[PDB]
Amino acid sequence: KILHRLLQD
Amino acid sequence: HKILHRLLQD
Amino acid sequence: SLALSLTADQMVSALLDAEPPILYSEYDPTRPFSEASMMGLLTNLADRELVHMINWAKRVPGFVDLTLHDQVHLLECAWLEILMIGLVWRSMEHPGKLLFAPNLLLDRNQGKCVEGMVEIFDMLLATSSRFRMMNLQGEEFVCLKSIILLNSGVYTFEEKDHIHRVLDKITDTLIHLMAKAGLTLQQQHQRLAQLLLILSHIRHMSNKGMEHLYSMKCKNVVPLSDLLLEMLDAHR
Amino acid sequence: SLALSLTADQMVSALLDAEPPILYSEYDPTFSEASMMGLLTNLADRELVHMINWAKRVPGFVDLTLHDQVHLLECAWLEILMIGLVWRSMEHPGKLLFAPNLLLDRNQGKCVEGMVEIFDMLLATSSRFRMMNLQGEEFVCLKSIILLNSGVYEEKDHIHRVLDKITDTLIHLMAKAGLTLQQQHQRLAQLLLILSHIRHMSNKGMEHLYSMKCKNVVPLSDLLLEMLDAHRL
Ligand SMILES: Cc1cc(C2=C(c3ccc(O)c(C)c3)[C@H]3[C@@H](S(=O)(=O)Oc4ccccc4)C[C@@H]2[S@@]3=O)ccc1O
Ligand SMILES: Cc1cc(C2=C(c3ccc(O)c(C)c3)[C@H]3[C@@H](S(=O)(=O)Oc4ccccc4)C[C@@H]2[S@@]3=O)ccc1O
Repeated sequence: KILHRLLQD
Repeated sequence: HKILHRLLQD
Repeated sequence: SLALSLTADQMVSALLDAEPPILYSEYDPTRPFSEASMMGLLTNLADRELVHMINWAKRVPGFVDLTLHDQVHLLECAWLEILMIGLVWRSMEHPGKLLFAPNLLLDRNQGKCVEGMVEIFDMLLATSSRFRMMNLQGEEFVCLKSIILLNSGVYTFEEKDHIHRVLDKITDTLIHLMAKAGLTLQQQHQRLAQLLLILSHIRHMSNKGMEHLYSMKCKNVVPLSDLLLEMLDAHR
Repeated sequence: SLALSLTADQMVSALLDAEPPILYSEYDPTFSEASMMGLLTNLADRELVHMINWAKRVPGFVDLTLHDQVHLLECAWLEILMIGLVWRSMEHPGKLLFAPNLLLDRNQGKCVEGMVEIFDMLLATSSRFRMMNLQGEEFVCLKSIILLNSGVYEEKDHIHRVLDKITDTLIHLMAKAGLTLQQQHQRLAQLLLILSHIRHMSNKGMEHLYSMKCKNVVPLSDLLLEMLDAHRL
């Protein structure tokens, strides 16, 4: 999910 | 009127 | 207003004395559960609980001082939250189960009989589990339930100022109970916050529940009392 | 852990520094239901991006699994947007300050169907904050509470330890403002019960926003769609 990606980067 | 309204009196 | 002239101990006594009884459901163990028959059971039960709630609300200090119209609004807003907090309270000592009635104790697998119900069932179980972990006391429970009644509809209205004075007094009462229970000053404010924050999740469960109840209505799953129909319609 | 060693003043300072910036909308004086919804959606989407990086700066949040971080944000995002909105609208009675260049009164909220009821609830909340004289330091504490509390469903304990820390912080702010003990407990209760209404508004708004996503009124962003999808299952 996009949210997942944003939480990482 | 509403049943609630009447119940809050009776 | 006598509500404001009550001592903490007086607040507690009145609230305890106003408590409604635990009702039985018309559970008939001769036939298997269906979605419809379980919703029928819960609906009938909830309807009888509502009648008792109405009379209980009148005994919550300060509530009868409000216009008939504001009493209606508060109950229309909070009724499900109030049914729910009572359910999690009486289910406390029944881990993994919800005691809808002494003759109607259900686990989540039975909750799955009704479409979309188990999600809310699960949230209720978790809240009961939370109250159990916190060792919620009866005196604290009755304070929270009254707070729900007075708070949940206050933001959708003088009358509002009266309500907040009563609410402040219930706060005083909660702290008083905790101090009397021997909690340190720091533990008192922390526990106060913990209990009040749970009201946010109870609101959430009510809102979610209301959606499904409306859905069940518009799908003719089960007949609803005219009282229940009005309470439902109030959230639309 | 770090968040537990923080002092009240440190917590306040950490939260202040973490605050996201106030964004502008791309609105130009030219106002259909689709026009207004587009501006608000575009705005909210950009606010979401800042919120995520703000969440990562909230003490204790990063100590949590990526999975739990996602769950907390999916659950709380609209609540956080809303309390943000009411806070900045505090000094504008009867108006909602979505952005410095997008100040709206309730009659304009009527432009979008079903929006005015939510509009009115947000206004009443802002009015409430104004009457309580909500302070910036109290606001950052409340917003962080929402993030950590709303979806808290080992990991939970850590979350509860931090929440207690933030409660201590709120009480510290009040004792420092000169409030008596009784007044501290009362004000704390008042602020926290407002979170119940903020939850209520988020749930009602989420309901409408999904009604729009299926109606194709306006193209919600991918991120927004995923945030909205999380409240359906
Ligand atoms: C009787 C009673 C039932 C319930 C619950 C449900 C329920 C059922 C029927 C009904 O008429 C009413 C008013 C409530 C269901 C849910 S509800 O309130 O959210 O209603 C739902 C019904 C079907 C699906 C989802 C929710 C909570 C518990 S059980 O899981 C909660 C408290 C309570 O006192
Ligand atoms: C940008 C922004 C908007 C809003 C509001 C609305 C809104 C609008 C579009 C949108 O994409 C999102 C995410 C929210 C509307 C409502 S909402 O969140 O409930 O969404 C609704 C949209 C249409 C009707 C009803 C609600 C609160 C305020 S304005 O009244 C709240 C906070 C915020 O930061």
